[PDB]
Amino acid sequence: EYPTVSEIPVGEVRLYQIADGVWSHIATQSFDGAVYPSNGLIVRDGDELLLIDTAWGAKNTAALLAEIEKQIGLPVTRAVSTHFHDDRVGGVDVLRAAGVATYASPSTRRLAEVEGNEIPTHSLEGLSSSGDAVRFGPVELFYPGAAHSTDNLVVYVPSASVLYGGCAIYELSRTSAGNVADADLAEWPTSIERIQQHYPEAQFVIPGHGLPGGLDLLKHTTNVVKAHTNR
Ligand SMILES: CCCCCc1sc(N)nc1C(=O)O
Ligand SMILES: [Zn+2]
Ligand SMILES: [Zn+2]
Repeated sequence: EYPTVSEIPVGEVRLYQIADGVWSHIATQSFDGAVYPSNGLIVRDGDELLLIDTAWGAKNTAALLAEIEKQIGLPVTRAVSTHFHDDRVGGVDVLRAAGVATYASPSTRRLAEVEGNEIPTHSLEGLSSSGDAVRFGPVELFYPGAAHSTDNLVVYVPSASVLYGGCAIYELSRTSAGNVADADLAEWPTSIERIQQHYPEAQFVIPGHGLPGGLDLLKHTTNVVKAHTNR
């Protein structure tokens, strides 16, 4: 069963196998007086691993590398952060120190530098416009336009029909927004629709926080974003 927030002490990381060569990583951390779970992705890349997003901070990300080495045993050689917040780049220095080459779009790297957060080393090109898609080893990166943030990317694993929505996609059980301080509540339902248009074949959808589901998470997220807007 997928691990839930109360089952992961802060400082520990779980790995969950979604498909052959595709895992999520689950960590926990505090934000604004409560502890929350957070998801990332791991994708087999030949004899190497591609990491999508940190485990939300340095200590969690060090434990992420430790669990990978113990359960999977292949090196993490590249990481992509899907937007500029600490649940996505917090830990990038640990990854750098351990030998991982880190990547994000130029906007993300600048919005993170601006904001005092850690900065991925390398700029992803070809994603500066809503609708853009680029290949990056075993995955596709896709910019849907602004949503949870203006820079947020989603990630698709063709091999497996896995869509990783990051923090632009909410889990089913979530009925209220926040954090929306950096969101575009205007563009957000549209960006969700662009995602629906590009990956209608998606069998597995991973939100940035919470339990995986199907493409129904896209419709559900739109409702929540709009319900917050009309209130
Ligand atoms: C649906 C979010 C639940 C809690 C709020 C938080 S905490 C964190 N690191 N990210 C978020 C986010 O909204 O993406
Ligand atoms: Zn965020
Ligand atoms: Zn988040």
